[PDB]
This record gives sequence, C-alpha cells and structure tokens, in this order.
Amino acid sequence: MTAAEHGLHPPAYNWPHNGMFETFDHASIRRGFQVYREVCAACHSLDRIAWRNLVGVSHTTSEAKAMAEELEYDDEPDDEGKPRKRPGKLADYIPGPYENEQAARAANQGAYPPDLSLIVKARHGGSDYIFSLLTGYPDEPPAGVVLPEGSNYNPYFPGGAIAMGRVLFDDLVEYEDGTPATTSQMAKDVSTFLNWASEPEHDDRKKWGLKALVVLSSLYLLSIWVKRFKWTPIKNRKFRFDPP
Amino acid sequence: NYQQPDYSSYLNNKSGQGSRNFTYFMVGSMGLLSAAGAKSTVEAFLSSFA
Amino acid sequence: FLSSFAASADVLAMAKVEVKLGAIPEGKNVIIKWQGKPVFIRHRTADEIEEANQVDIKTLRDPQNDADRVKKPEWLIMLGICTHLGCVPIGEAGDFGGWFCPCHGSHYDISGRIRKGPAPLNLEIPEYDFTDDETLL
Amino acid sequence: ADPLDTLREECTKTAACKPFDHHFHECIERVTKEQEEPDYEHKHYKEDCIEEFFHLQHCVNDCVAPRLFNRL
Amino acid sequence: TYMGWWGSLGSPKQKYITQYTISPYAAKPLKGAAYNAVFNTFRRTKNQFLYVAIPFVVVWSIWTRARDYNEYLYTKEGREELERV
Amino acid sequence: MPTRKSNTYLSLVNSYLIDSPQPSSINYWWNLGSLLGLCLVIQIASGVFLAMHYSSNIELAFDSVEHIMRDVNAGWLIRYIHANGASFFFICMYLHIGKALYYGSYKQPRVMLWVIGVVIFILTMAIAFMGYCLVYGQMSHWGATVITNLLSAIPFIGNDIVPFIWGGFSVSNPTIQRFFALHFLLPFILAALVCMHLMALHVHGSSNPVGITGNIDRLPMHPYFIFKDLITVFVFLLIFSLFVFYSPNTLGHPDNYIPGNPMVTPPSIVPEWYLLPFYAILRSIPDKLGGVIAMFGAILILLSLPYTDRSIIRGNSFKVLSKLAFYLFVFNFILLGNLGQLHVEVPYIQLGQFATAYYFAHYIIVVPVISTLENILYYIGTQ
Amino acid sequence: ATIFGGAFAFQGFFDVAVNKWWEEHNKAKLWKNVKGKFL
Amino acid sequence: SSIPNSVKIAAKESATDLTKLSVIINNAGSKTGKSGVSHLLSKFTFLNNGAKSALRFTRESELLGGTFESKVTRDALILNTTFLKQDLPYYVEALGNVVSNTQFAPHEFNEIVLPTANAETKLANANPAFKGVEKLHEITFRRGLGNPLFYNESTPIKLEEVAQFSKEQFSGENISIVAEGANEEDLTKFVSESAFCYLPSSSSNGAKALPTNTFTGQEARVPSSGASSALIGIPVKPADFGKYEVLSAAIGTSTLPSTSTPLAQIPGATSHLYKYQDAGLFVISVSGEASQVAQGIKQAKSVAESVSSSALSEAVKAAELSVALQSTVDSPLNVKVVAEEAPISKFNYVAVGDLDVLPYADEL
Amino acid sequence: KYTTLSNGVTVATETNPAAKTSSVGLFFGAGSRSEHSHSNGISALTTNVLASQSAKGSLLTAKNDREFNGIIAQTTNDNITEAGKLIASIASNAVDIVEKTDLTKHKQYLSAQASAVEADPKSKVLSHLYSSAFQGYSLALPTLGTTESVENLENQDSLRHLAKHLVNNNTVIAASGNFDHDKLADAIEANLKIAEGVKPEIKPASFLGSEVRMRDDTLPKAYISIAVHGEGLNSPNYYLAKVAAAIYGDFYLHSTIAKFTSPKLASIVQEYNIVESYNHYSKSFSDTGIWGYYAEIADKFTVDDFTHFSLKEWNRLSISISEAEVARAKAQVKTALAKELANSFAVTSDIAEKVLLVGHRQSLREAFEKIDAIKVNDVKEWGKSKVWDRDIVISGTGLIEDLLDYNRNRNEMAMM
Amino acid sequence: VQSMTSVVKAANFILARPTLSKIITPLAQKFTAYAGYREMGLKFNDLLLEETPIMQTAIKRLPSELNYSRNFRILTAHQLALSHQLLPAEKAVKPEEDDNYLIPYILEAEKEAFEKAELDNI
Ligand code: HEC
Ligand code: HEM
Ligand code: HEM
Ligand code: FES
Repeated sequence: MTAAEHGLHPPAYNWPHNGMFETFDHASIRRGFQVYREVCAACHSLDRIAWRNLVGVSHTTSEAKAMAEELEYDDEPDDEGKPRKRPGKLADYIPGPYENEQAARAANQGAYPPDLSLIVKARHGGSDYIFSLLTGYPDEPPAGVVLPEGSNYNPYFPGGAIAMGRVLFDDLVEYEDGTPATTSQMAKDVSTFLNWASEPEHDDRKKWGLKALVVLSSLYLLSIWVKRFKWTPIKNRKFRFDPP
Repeated sequence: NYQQPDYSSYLNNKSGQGSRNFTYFMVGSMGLLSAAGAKSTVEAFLSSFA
Repeated sequence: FLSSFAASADVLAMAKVEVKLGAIPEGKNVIIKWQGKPVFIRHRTADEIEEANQVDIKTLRDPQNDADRVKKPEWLIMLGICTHLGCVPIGEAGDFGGWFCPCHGSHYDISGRIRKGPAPLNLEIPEYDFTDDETLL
Repeated sequence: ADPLDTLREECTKTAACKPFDHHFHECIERVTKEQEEPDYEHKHYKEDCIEEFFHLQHCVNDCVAPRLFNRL
Repeated sequence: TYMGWWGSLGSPKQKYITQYTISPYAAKPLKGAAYNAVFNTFRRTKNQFLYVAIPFVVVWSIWTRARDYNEYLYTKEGREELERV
Repeated sequence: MPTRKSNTYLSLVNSYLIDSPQPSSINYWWNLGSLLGLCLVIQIASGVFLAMHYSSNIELAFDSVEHIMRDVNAGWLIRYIHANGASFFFICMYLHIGKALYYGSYKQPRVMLWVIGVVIFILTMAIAFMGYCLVYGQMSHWGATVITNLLSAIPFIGNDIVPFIWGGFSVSNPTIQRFFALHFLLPFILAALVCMHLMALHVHGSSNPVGITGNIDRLPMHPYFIFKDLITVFVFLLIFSLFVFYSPNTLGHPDNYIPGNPMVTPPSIVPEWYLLPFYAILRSIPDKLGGVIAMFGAILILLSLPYTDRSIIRGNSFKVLSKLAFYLFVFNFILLGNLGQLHVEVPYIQLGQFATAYYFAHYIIVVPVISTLENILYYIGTQ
Repeated sequence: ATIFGGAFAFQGFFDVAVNKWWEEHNKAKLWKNVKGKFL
Repeated sequence: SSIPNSVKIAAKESATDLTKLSVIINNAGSKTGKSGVSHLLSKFTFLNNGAKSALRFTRESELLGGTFESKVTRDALILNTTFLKQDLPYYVEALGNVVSNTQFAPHEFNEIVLPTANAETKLANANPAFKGVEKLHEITFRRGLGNPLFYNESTPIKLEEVAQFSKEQFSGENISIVAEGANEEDLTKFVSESAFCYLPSSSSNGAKALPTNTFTGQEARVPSSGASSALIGIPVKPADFGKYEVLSAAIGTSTLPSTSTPLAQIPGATSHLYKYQDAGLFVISVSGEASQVAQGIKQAKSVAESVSSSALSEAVKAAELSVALQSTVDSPLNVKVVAEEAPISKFNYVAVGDLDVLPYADEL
Repeated sequence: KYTTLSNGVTVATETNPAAKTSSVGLFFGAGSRSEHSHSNGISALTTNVLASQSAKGSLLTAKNDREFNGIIAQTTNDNITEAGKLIASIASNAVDIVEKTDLTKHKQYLSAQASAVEADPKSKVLSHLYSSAFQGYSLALPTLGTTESVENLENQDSLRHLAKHLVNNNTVIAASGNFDHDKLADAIEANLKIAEGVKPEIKPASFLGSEVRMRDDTLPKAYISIAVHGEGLNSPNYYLAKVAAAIYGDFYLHSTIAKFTSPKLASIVQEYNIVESYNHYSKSFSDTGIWGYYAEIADKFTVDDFTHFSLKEWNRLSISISEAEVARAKAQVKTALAKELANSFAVTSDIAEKVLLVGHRQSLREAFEKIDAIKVNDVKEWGKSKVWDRDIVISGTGLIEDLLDYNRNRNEMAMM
Repeated sequence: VQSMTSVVKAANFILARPTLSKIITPLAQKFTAYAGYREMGLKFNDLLLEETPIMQTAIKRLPSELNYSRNFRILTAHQLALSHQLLPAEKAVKPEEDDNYLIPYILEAEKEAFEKAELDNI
C-alpha cells in the first residue's frame, strides 16, 4: 500500500512504562482518566472498565464510589413493573455517551468513535500511536490533499482522513495535582490511561515476569551446571582399539 | 593393565565428600525452586476456580 | 448424526428472510435488514429495467452486467454498503442518479456498481436469489 | 508553550531535517501552481505533498521521540 | 527391528575396544567451558557459515530487490509504472 | 526385577524415559520433541483453564475472552500462555521438522514415524486455526470466513460441505460453537497421535547427527538427555516468559482485539504467523481449487520426501550440496511466510509464485537430483 | 515430604526479594506513593 | 576308636584351630553303584535330614561360620566340614542326620540335584584333561574304579536308585569319621550319642566289592572342541605307590607346581599318581594346542622313561613332600616313597581334542 | 617368633607341631608397585629366575605379589634347615644367578603367565579394575607385567632391581612348619649374605573412581567387578572391611546351597536367576585397598539388574544390616582367616606379607578377638564412611552391553 | 534410496569417458574433502545407511578385522560428535585410507537380490 494508506508509523517515545521493570505512572493514569472523562466521554464509551477497577490504581475506593453515585443506572423494574433507576455503584461499568452504535454514528456525522477499553491493544503502534494520533494534527493539511466533508487530516491515521478532528488544546483541563496541562502532557496522560485500560494486568504481569525470570534463570544455570557435571564422564571417555 | 589417559587437568581441586555435598546443594536447590514455581503456577490456576 | 452439523431450524428457516416483493413501491428505499447486515432493494421500474438492459457493461470500468446482477428480472437487491469499504447507501444519487456512497460522497449507479468515487470494488449483493412475488436472503 | 511544538520547531531546523523541509515546501509551491490552472478539476492525477510530508514528519519524529518525555 | 534393547542393540560383534572413563566427583566440571564455548564455537561457526550465508545472501538479495521495487512503485514517481502493471 | 521394570506401567515409563537407549551423539535438537510434548501439556493445561471461563456464544466469545483477561484472577496469564504457547508450540514443531529434514530422520527405518509426524502437523494446524477462530476478533472471524470460502471450491461437494462447516449460511454462532467443541477435542486426538509418534520412534529408535548407526554406542536416558531435556525445557520456559510477561501480543495481530463484525472487512487478512507460509502458497495459485490443493500438497509432500530422497547417506551433516539446498529451502520457506503477511502487490505476486514453485521443486527435483549427484560424487571421490 | 516445605523457603525468598526491590525501583510511580498528591 | 556299629573315629590336633571334621563313606564312591549314583548321592547329602531341612541347616551353619561340602571319590564318598573348635557338637550331630534319614525328596532330585549334577559334569568335562583322565580310568579299570566320576545322562538314574544306594550303604563298617583339631574322646562321645549310633553294622543286600581287574595296553580317543590333551596311564599296584610318587616328583607332579623339572620344560605337561585303596593310576598328561600336544606327549613319554636313577633318588625328598601335601583330612595317605625304578612300557593312552593331529599309541 | 640376624635381616617363624609340611622363604618386598611402565614385570622375572635354580630336593617357587616378592622352598619338616640354606644361597648369589642367566626362556614363561592373567576372565577383570582404580601410579601395574613390557627386559634391569630392593632392610625370611626356630635361624645366618641398603620408599597410590570396559561380544558371559576404596593392611578397619564383605559373601548359582545361602543378595538374584555367580572380596594392599565384588552373569540381558540389586544391598550396609548378618559375617570371616592360614606355604606367605608391609603380624587369636569386638553399629559406621555414596571403580569383559555407564551405577550408591 | 549397483553404474559411466572424468574427479575429491566426515575418523562406507536388509547383510558378511575397525571408527565418530571436537589433520582419515572397503559386499548383496527378483519374475 501507499505510505498514506498504511499511516505514518508512530515513533517510539520512552514511556515511563516501556522497560521490562517499570510500572505505569499511576499519577499519569489518574491524570489520563481525568482527561478521558473531561474530553473523550463526550464521544467514546470505554465500557469494559468498571469503577471497581480504579480502586488502588488511580482513585481511592471512596472517590470511585462517589463517582459512581454521580451517575444513574437502570435497575430491575419495580414490583409494579414500572422502570426504576439507581445511583451507580462500584460494580457498575463506566457508561458511554451513546445508547447504541446507531446513536453514536448519528451524532458524529456517521463516524463511530470506537470503544477505548481496547484501543491500545487494537492498534499497530499501541500507546505511541494514540499519542502520535492526538498530537499529529497539522495546522495546515499537506498541500494537495482534499478531505471529505467532516474529516480532518491526521497523517498517522490509515488513509490520512479521520473524523475525530483535534480535541486536545492547551490548558483544556486543570489537573488535580497542579501539573501543567499542555496538549502534549494531556496526550501522554490519555495514552497512558488508555494503555492501562487495555492492559490492567500490566504492573502485575511485569512483576510476575520478573519473579519468573529470576527463578527460571537461576534454575537454567543450575541445569546447565548439572548437565555438564553428569556428562563429564562421557565427554571424558577415552577409547583404545588394539587388534593383533 | 595399561597406561590410562592423564586426567590431571580434568581432576577437581575440591574435597572428596565436599564436591558431592555441593552437588546435593544445587540439585536440591533446583528441585525446590521447581517446587516453588509449580506451587505458584498451580495456585494461580486454581485461583481461577474461586 | 452428522446431520447435526447442518443448519439448525432456527437457521435453516429464519435465516432465509422471506419478504413480500409486492409491498415495495418502485421509487423509494425498501431498506431491509438481511444476512444480519443492511439489505437495501428496489423492485425495478419498467423504464429503469429497460435503461439498464441498453447500458453497455463494457462502458463501466467495473466488469458486471445488470442481467447477471438480477436473478428474478424486476425483483433483485444489494447488501448494505454503497462502496467497497462500507459507505452508508444514500438513495437516488450519483453518476446515474441511483445511490450516493454518502460516507465518501462517492457515486453508486442504479446497477449498484462502483460507478465512481472511492469504492475499490462494486457493491456486493445480499443473498441474491430472490424469487417470484417474494424476496429471500 | 507545550514542549512538543518547540521540539518540532527545533528539529525541523536541524540540518538532517532541513532537506526534507525544503522538498516539502517546494512541493507545496508546485501543488499550488497545479491548483492555479483552470483545468485542475479535470486532471486525472492531482498531485499532493503527502509523501514529502511523511518524510519530513518521520525525520522530525526520529529526533523528538527520545527527548520529549524528558520535558513532561 | 534395527534397535533391540540393551542386551542386544543390533551392534555388530564388538571386540578389542576398551573404554576408559573417570567418575564425576573426581573430574573438573566445566573443565574448559569458558575457553571452549568461545574458540570451538567460533571454529564450528566458521566451518558451517558458508552453507547458511550463500542461501541467505541469495534469498535476502531477492527479498531486498522485491521490497525496494515495491517501495518505489508506490511513490509519485512510481505511479506510472504501477499503472503499467 | 526392579520395580521400574516389573510393573507394567512403570515398565512403560522406563522404556520411554529412564532406559530408552538414546544414541550418545544427539545434539540439543533432539530435545525439541520433549518441548513439543511439554507444549502439548501447556496448550492443554492452560486450555482447560480457559474453557472454564470461555463462553462459546458468538455474542459472548470476545466479551468472555475479555472477562478472562480482566476479571479472572490469573486469567490474563492463562490466556497469554495459551496463545504465546501455541506460537511456541509451532516454533518448536517447525524446528522439529527442520531437524528431521536436515538429518535424515525421515529415511527408511523411520518412514512410518515420519508419516505420523506429518499427520500431527496437519492436525495441529487445524486445532490452532480453530482455536484462533474462538477469539472472534476481526481477524479471527475473517480468517474463518476466508478459509470456508476457499474450501467452497471443491468441485461438486464444495457448495454443500460449507454449510455443514458453517452450520448455517455464514460464520455465525453455530460455527463458533462447533469450533470450540472440536478445538477442545482435537488436542486429545493429537495426544493419541503423539503416543503413536512415540511408539513409532521406540520401535526403531532415534537417529544421529552423524547418520551412522548408534547401536555401537548408546546411552541410557535418565542421567543423560533427561538433564539435557531440562536445559532445553528451561531455555524454552525462559523465552516463553520473556514473551508471556513482556510483550505478549507481539506474535498476535492487533486487529484481533476488535470484536468481529461481518459488515466491515479489515484492511488485510492474515493467519496467525505460523500459518503464513501456507497462506502465501494459497495465494500464489490463482485458482481457488488450485490454491487449496497446492497448499495441502505443500503440507503433504513431506510424505513424498522420504522416497524422493535418493541419498545413500542419512542426513546432511556430511553433504556439501545438500546442506546448501536445505538452507536455501529453509530461507525460501521463511520468504513464503513473509509474503503471506504482505499484500498481493506487483512484485510480491510473482515473487510468491516463484517461491511456491521452488518450495515444491525442492521435494520433487532438488532433493532427488542433489542426492543422486552426491551419491555419485562420494563414490567417485573415494575411488 | 520435605520438598513441599522447602519449596516455600525459595518461593518466599524470591517473592519477598522481588516485592521489596520492585516497590523501591518504582516507588515514584506506584499508587500508594502517589495518592498523597491528589488526596 | 570305634562304637558298637564299628564306625571308626580318628582325631588329631590341627595347626589352624579349625575342626576340619570329615566323614569318609568307605565304598560309597563312584566305584560302588551304577555309574553316577555316588555323584547324585553326594548332591543329596546335606539337603534335607530327618532333623533339619536344607534352608535351616545351611542358614544355621553359615551363622556358625562353618563350611560343608560333599565330594565324590572313586573309593569313598567324603562329607567334609570345617568349623571353629566351639562348633563340634552341632556339625557332628548334623553329619549323623546326613548319613541316616536323609530325605531324598523328588523335588530336590529335580530342582537341586539333577540340575546341579549336570552343571558340575559339564563344567568338569569342559576341561580336556579331566575328560581324558575319566576316559583313562574307564579304559584302564573297566568296571569299579573306571566308572565315570560324575553323573551322566547316558546312564539315567531315578530317585529310587539313589535312595536305595544310600540305604544298603552308609553302614557302620562302611563309614570312617576323621577329624583334625578335635579331642578324640569328645568326638567319640558326640558320635556315640548322635545318629551314627543307629546305623547297621553292615549292609544286608549290597556292597559286594568286586576285584580291581586292571587292564593295560588299551587306548581311546575322545573328540572335543577347544583345548586338546593327550594322556598316558600306568596302572600300578598299591605296593608300587612309593615307586611312582618318586617318579612323578622326579619329572614333575601336579601337587608340586614348579619350573625346572623335566616335565615342566614342555608347555602344559604334568603328572600325577592317583591313589586308591586297591589300585592306582599314574597319569602323564599334556594339554593345550593340538599341534603342541602332539610333540609334548611324546616328549613327556621319553622323559618319564630314561630318568636317571641318581635323579630319581634325588627326587625322593620331593616325593615325600608331595605325599605330605596330598595327605589331607579326607584322603589319608600312607605311602613309603622308595627310589626303586618304575617301568612305563605298560601304558594306556587317551587323546582328546583335534584327533587329526594327536598321535596314536603306536607313536607313543 | 622373631630374630633379627646379623645384617639386620629378620627371621620370622610360626612353628606348629601339627604342621603337615614345612616352608621357608626369602621375601624382599618391592613387587609391581615398585616398578614403572618401561620396566614393569622385572620383579616377577627376577623372582622366577631365582626360583628356577636347583632345588636340591625341595620345592622352590616364586611368589610375585603386587607389593612384595620372594622365593619359597617348601619341604618336609625334617628337611627344613636344608631348604633354609638353599634359599639363603639363592639370595646370596642372586646377582650372580641373574648375570649367568639367559632370560629368553624365563621371559617366554613370564609372557605365558601374563597372557594367562589376560585370558582367565576373573583375573583379567580384577587386574583391569586394579589398574583403573589406581591409574597413574605404580600400583596400577600388573603383578606379572604385560606381554609388551616383559619382552623388553634385560639382565641389567634385573640386576638393578635386585641391587635396589634385595637389601637387608627390605628383606625378611619367613618360615612355618614343625621345626626348632633356633636351628633354622642359625642355618640361615651362616649362609645369608646380601648387600646393605635402606628400605626403598614405597611409592604412593590414590584411588580414582573410574570405569573400564573391555567388551568382547564373543565370550559366553559377562564378567564384571565393582569396588570402592577399601582398607589397607594398616587400617584398624581391616577386619571390619572383611566383615562387611562377608556380609554379602559368595554365591554360585549351580551350587546346591545356592537356594539356601544366607545373604539377601543371593535370595534376590535367584528369583529370575539374574547372575551366574559372584564373590565379595576386600583386597588389602600395604596402605590402600579395594572392597567390592566380582560377578559372572550368564544372561546378557540382566547385567543391569544385577548391578542395581548388588548396589542396593550395599546401600543396606549403612542402614538395615541386622545382628544376624553381622554375626554370620564375623563367623565366616574368622573361618576364612583360619582356612587361609592352614597350609604352611600360605602361613609363610602371610608372615612375609605382614612383616614386610605392616611390620607386625597379628596372631590368629588376636585377629579373632579383634573381629569378635565388632558390633553392628561399627559395621554401619564403616558402611557410612567407606561404602555409602563413595566413588566406585568398575570393570567388565564380555557381553557388557547391558552394563549401564558409570553414572547409573554410581547413583545407585546413595538411593536410600 | 539409490542402490550401490546404480551408484556404481553411474560412476563407471562417468569414469570411462575422459572428459567427464577429468571434470568430475577433481570435483569429487574436493567434495569428499569438504564433506568433513574424514575429520571425524569415518571412512565413506561408514556413512552408508545401515538400516536396510541389503546393507545389514553386507555388514553381517564382513571379515572380522574390517568389522572391528568399522566398530571402532563409528565409536570414535560418535565420541567426537559428542564432545564437539575433530581429529587433528595428522590423525584424520587420509584420502588414501578411504579405500571403499564395504562396497564389494554391498554389490554382492545387491547382485543376489537382483537375481532373486529377476528369477521370481522369470
Ligand atoms: C467528539 C465527538 C470526540 C472526542 C471528544 C474524542 N473523539 Fe475520538 N473519535 C471521534 C470520532 C468521530 C472518531 C471517528 C474515527 C474515524 O473517523 O475513523 C473517533 C475515533 C477515535 C479513535 C480511533 C482511531 C483509529 O481507529 O485509528 C481513537 C483511538 C479515539 N477516538 C480516541 C480518543 C481519545 C483518546 C480522545 C481523548 C479525549 C478522544 N478520542 C476524543 C470523536 C471524538
Ligand atoms: C496442541 C494443542 C493446542 C494448540 C496448538 C492450541 C492453540 C490455540 C491458539 C493459538 C489459540 C488462539 C487464542 C488466542 O489467540 O487468544 C487457542 C484458543 C483457545 N484454546 Fe487452544 N490450543 C490447543 C489445545 C487446546 C485445548 C486442549 C484446549 C482445552 C480447553 C484449548 C482451549 C482453547 C480455548 C478455550 C481457546 C479460546 C481462546 C480464548 O478464549 O482466549 N486449546 N488455542
Ligand atoms: C506434539 C508434537 C510432537 C511430539 C510431542 C513429538 C515427539 C517426539 C519425540 C519425543 C522425539 C524424540 C526426540 C527428538 O528426536 O527430537 C521425536 C522425534 C521426531 N519428531 Fe516428533 N513429535 C511431535 C511432532 C512431530 C511432527 C509434526 C513431525 C514431522 C512433521 C515430527 C517428526 C519427528 C521425527 C521424524 C522424529 C524422529 C527424529 C529422529 O529419530 O532423528 N514430530 N518426536
Ligand atoms: S468505501 Fe467508504 S465511501 Fe464507499
């Protein structure tokens, strides 16, 4: 395919969580969730994440619970059969802004903003791509390209035309810890949060991996030694052939 | 009978009962590391039952 | 016992979506859900059916003909996407005034072929086996 | 100002990125010239600077990437 | 069969061959592991290199030519040749 | 007699593990078999722990997988194992076929063994593919669709067999459910085939890197090649951990994490990496029937190999030209695998056709011609 | 047997070593260490 | 000494504080019964008594540290025992219950006796020298002393025959208890109170000793694989035992393994004077490669004759040494070694092995 | 009884009035252990040359042991003194006798003996086991030398050997039988005239676990031997090592008592008739020993089974030996010692060996008292120290395809 | 597998003609030297695929000395492959010692088998 079709390959930013022994910057996870709720919740669902998943990751249990009550959810209809609703609780999944794909397509010129609970594991560049996508919008589209009405040019998007349009702008969010809210900072935070949402086991997975590597590497060295030792009699065999 | 090949260089420098003791140490360490890894894996899998 | 592998009632029937051909008016959208996807269809108008017979397949870049496209003469159909990459199909627009690949504004002919615009290939036919005074898909 | 824009500005001014920026700008000029003719809408091949833009952005990304998160 | 059990492995009548060996616990384990794993490994790689390199060079040259041609085709200068194909 | 021989069960375990008179000159390559067996356990083990949580309904398959990843305690570990372990299962199987191709482990006394090998291969591929279809991502669904459409090319029964496969009129709930059932099952058929493999191995024993008879110097297996098996197993597990815990999705395709949608085909359709070569062959032949026949021949021609190999000497270790031919074949196989993932484009269509041509030419021309030439060269040189 | 008990020694040793090195290498990033700033 | 059964008892001090007790059944050897009965009987001796079974008596003996064997000789059947001085009252009693009330169960005849006897016969005959000596006895003393020393399937023997040969033998007049390193009075008491007291004085219906009937000038040939062997045999009267012991020691005797003797100068050659109650056989044997033996036997023949009477007299002391060495507890020997000349012209000859190479008696 | 004559040579005699025959011999130490590869077998050749001299009616024979050599003149009691003089002469003229000797014939005799020890399967197996166990040291050499080294010996080599080793400090006159000790001592003193010299330093030796396999598929059986570093004549465990060996004792499948022998291994190997025969031994040299067994297996498919069961029974030595087995072993070792010391020739050889190699000989009654002091716990301590988990040396001759390589047998030494 | 009868047929087809002989034989020696089996003590005939009834008969009809030498060479090759080391140039099998010792017996075996096959189809 053409370079435009494949989409510009996102570079490799030295994320705090790339190396084999680094976790997510949970400060960045919280800031990314803030940016998500502030900007992305207008269009994107992120269904597979439940408020309970945030306890001990980016929010204390009280904060997640409180954020749960702030929303309404459908409960089992009353014994009279009328519909009933309840304040949200930890077990509830985060709600998207649209009731169904039909509504989302209707409200976004037919484009369907994909659920973000797997957008990092469902794209080639992973986290980098998301970052490169959110800050890849050029102020002036490259000369000669004509976009379909409603589309905005993003080189990192396959085909070069994306219905999103730039969303992250300077100082769009007041971070809770006083961190500056440059567009690049917001993009990094959102990418990190979405990477967590697509890989909640990341920290546990890499810790278990470190333990497994320690155990298996020590055991592999021991096996090497034991095999060489028990094979010393064979590799040290010496023959003679003395016929008349 | 005859002249054996010279193993002088191959011979260990360490005591007769000591080298086997060290072999016991590492073989048992391998066995117990393997037991710990198997315990971790089996616990992780059975935790899915819960 | 291997007959279990075959389409199961809930599938042998229900899967073939019989719908009355007579109900559709000649000019409008009888947009239908079939093969678990869009299944848009228009029983052919007499002038439109004739206009297509005259149109040359060679003229179109797409290598397709109306006679192969329509099983039952007047009644046929297309599956739900105006362009090769799915484009929601608009009604009565395009190079021939048949459909508009609205997702890119591409032009879809009354034939349904990729007459113009972004479609890599001509629009596909939702189970094209419609027959008699009914449709099926 | 956000670090990313200043990093792009610094990188595009680097010698390695200079030829790509050059090529991209004369590509823009050439495409505007092509758009000046009244027959542009009829041209089968309507040039665009997508490829030069991609080259420039790749050569700028290769510079910004390792340094950016030191700024955040 | 062509491999019996230990008593009769199918080996021809063997005779006059004396096999000497020393016990473990009485031999230097990893006697020349460090020096051998370098020198002898290099010797083995030197012997076996050409057989892997000549086929690899041929196949990777073909692949490089194809890849470069494909990259050239999808460019503003490769448009015409892409159309001709 | 010792308990390890008197008891029939322990007698079998001894004959296969403790006293199997393995040749003394076998490299580390002969350990691959054990790894394969190990992997067969892992695939089963983790597999049995995924079905305990996987729901085969089409509307639940992908959500059920995500429930495994996110909700089950070690579910992420079990899924990443069951997947990367399949990838490693095929890595070890390709290495085990490469070893059997380099050394003449497929020659006379073991032809039967080789045959089961091939069958295992074939069966395994099915299993893997079928299991992949269970994820019901975009690439999962569309791989199933493409496979069934290609099998629709059988001359007369093709139009009728496909609905029996689909269980309907397209890849849908019945297809995913039957794939789940047959995927849970066929691994045990493969375990039986592996038992047959081991029986055919034990009847005549294993070969040597030198090719010559090992009967003159054979070693037990308990103190020797069991502790070599441990080196190979721990290296396997160490690399398997480097994958499972760090970058576990490297071998997979990102599009598989988008839930299957028949109404939108993804930009490109590729199998999981280990099936890419054959897929490439399938695309090298234009005719659909021609493509499927050529692919299944690309797998089955291993059966013809023991008869086209006219070499008097077992193995390649002592053969100049045959080693070059073997490495050229291996690199062409990797080239076919590479072309499998690449779009059908101007140079790649011709390159894939040539690569498939040479892939089959290997077995049916190069192996016989080269083997005969080297037999003559050996005899002339010694004289 | 003593294999069962001994496996605990090694498992606990490696587990505590890693669970003491990890929260030292990453102390600046974990939640329990960052929560103070946002409280 | 003796007891009412007329069982002779001989006891004398020993050097190595072991009571090498032994019982010598006078004429229950290979000469008495049909060919091979004495071998099977010797194999039955210590297995099952009327007092202790094999698995009990053997275990107890091994605990006590003693050894026991039963060897068949053409004259007598010898039951040797060897134990510490503290152990006499046990073994002697056991020996009584061996001579009397030995069980002779068929399952022992088929599991422990016939297999063992056949194995011993095959092992002994694998030696060409021993096969040649057996043939030499066969052709020199046609019956009695010439009976095969070991059981052979060519002369089938049924359990009833062995049992009836134990009975009708083993009688009081027919057994002689000999001990080395045991007080004769204590041994007499133990024997008197043991089962030996119950044996009949003489066999009522057997033990009709036959005359020796020595035959000379004969020859034989026994083809055999592997090593060959040529033997020359002089039958000798008991009164001549002195002459030939001096001759054998003069040329070289098996009892005195030494170089520098005329017969030791040729490979594989040896000599020995087998001594029996009523006759003896002086055997000069050569063994080894057939070609070597062909010349070796002729050289040995030429050496045995033409031995200087001065050297023969010089060999008197060596012959006395050899007689002293041979006189074990089981085989008491009383031969006065004189230097008197011993002829050889009356020799029997037997060849074993590559009969195409070995010479005939006519070539000496 | 001991008397150190002039020249410092010691006459040691064990006279017993019950002795059937008398023996007297001169032994001068320095067997094969004193040789080296090039000149191996020279001690045996020299002793054979000396023993080939005119016997004057006695029986002059050579000893040719591993570590000591000598000439023994057996003779009836009344003649003993004459024999004394004889050997004295033979040793006072040893250099003259060697010089005037045409070593050809003696060298074919020694080569015939060396071939004999390389044909008799047990002799070959045990010689190879000793060679591999002490490989690298003179003790590995054959007692009688090899056919390749014997033919390369010359008179000057034997003269040098005699001059080095036939010295007063390194020689002993041993005797036994029924005679007055003083008469023999006086007769030898007047006739013995040998060169002065210091006792040659006895060469070192150290056990090395190893395996040697002379597989000859043409033989009818498998003659193997397995042993550990035993106890030398000096070690106080000497008799304890013998008791440990006798715990497993001997076994011959076709012997009548084969079904009744006490040792557990005998009952174990008769279930499938694993082995044809075996014998446990504790060979003791001056300072080091080999404790193990020799075995002949008829069925070539059961060598591994026999080795497995025998080494398991050895494992029992350190754990589960009962007072019954210990008492049986004690009694059998006492009886074997008393049997070995009956013939006057054997008594003379034993006196020479002990006096030369340990300096003092424990009387048979003292040996009995020392053995009777052994308890089961002493045997188990010895098993822990010397048998449990110690390197083994292995040897085999024919049909040893089933004899699994070292590691299997070695690991059998410690599995419970 | 190719029969030694056919291999020798082709080899004598080539050797008889001077042009092919001159072109190939140097290449044959070069190929046999680069094969690397001689560096492990193996003669060419040791490499032959033993696991066939014809070849099994051929070995079963070897003389004693050749059989034992073959056993020792095979064992040495196994040990060298086991220890990943090669014989020094002076100890390797020289080109003149690669004497094709087993070929005549294999040819006799194939002659017997071919006559039996021909007569069964008389
Ligand atoms: C308003 C409407 C929004 C807002 C506030 C955000 N997005 Fe984005 N999104 C939106 C549209 C119309 C689309 C259509 C995409 C298309 O045309 O193909 C999307 C899509 C995405 C994607 C898909 C990228 C891809 O498939 O290559 C991602 C990823 C994504 N949106 C993420 C995202 C993030 C992180 C936002 C942060 C605030 C965000 N969106 C805002 C519409 C809207
Ligand atoms: C050699 C034998 C097997 C191989 C090679 C194999 C391989 C695979 C592969 C590659 C996948 C794709 C999963 C993914 O991409 O996420 C898969 C899926 C799966 N396999 Fe296996 N498998 C084997 C045996 C088994 C067995 C015995 C079971 C028993 C339950 C099993 C259960 C599953 C399940 C439930 C899935 C669904 C995947 C998911 O839900 O994540 N497999 N298999
Ligand atoms: C689960 C999959 C498999 C298992 C568990 C298995 C098992 C084994 C084992 C244990 C060995 C002995 C060790 C070794 O030689 O590496 C072996 C060898 C072999 N493998 Fe497999 N096998 C499998 C699949 C295959 C396949 C698919 C093929 C070929 C298509 C194959 C071909 C062979 C051959 C020919 C041998 C004999 C090698 C020789 O003797 O040189 N195997 N196998
Ligand atoms: S493919 Fe999207 S517009 Fe036709």
